[PDB]
Amino acid sequence: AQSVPWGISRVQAPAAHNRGLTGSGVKVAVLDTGISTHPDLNIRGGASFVPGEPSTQDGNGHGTHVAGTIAALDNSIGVLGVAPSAELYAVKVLGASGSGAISSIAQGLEWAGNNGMHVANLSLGSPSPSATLEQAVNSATSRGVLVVAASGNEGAGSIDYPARYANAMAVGATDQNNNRASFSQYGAGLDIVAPGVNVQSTYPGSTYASLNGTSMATPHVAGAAALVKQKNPSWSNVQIRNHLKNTATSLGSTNLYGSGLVNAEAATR
Ligand SMILES: [Ca+2]
Ligand SMILES: [Ca+2]
Repeated sequence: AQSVPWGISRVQAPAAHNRGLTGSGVKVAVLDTGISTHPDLNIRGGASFVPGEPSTQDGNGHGTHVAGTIAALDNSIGVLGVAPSAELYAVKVLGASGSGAISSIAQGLEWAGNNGMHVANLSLGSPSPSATLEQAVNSATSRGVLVVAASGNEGAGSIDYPARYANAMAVGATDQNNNRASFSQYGAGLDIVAPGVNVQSTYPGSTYASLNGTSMATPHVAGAAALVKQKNPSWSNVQIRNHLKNTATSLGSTNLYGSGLVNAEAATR
């Protein structure tokens, strides 16, 4: 039996799926700890920029979880992604430990822009700026990639890099009450929010686990971007990003929530 995680329902993905929008033909790169082979995922390709982990398989669990929020297959098992038909690429930029070097992250973005990815999911971030990272974000953006990044989990009124950068779409986390999750970073540069508490998704060992974080929020938005891209094949990264913000549900202060809660039903109308 397949279940629909609360976050998926919250952003109204099923509403879009019922119009025939599933992210078909949209390439989405997950820059994380890898993506493990799993019955509820369809992994098309990828690369590893982590020396010592040549494989794209996930030794952490984070990348697998993020991947399932975007594209867990619509079938009779497991869960359901926001864009269950999206073409998923495992881009390993973090090791099993869940940490990585900036250069691996920049190489992953370069890779995304060189392989014609439409969306890059970066559920990672640092409080410090990086010239190398910035340049990578900007290069992937002028290559047509929509870069989506987590705002950070420190609960402070400033957001992490790369989410803070103008060309990155910064995502914060909401709870079941449509309030900002206590850990969700907010402030200047925040674009939008999505569910980030108790998020059930795919996990290594062919199972399912529930996590919390802005890392869980991010994929909801990467998935919503694929739905819009499928509907509007001619739109650029920028047009998609503005549309998502334009159709978000206002939740209160823009300092805390940016545009509001992503809404895939409204964005695919
Ligand atoms: Ca499934
Ligand atoms: Ca931003």
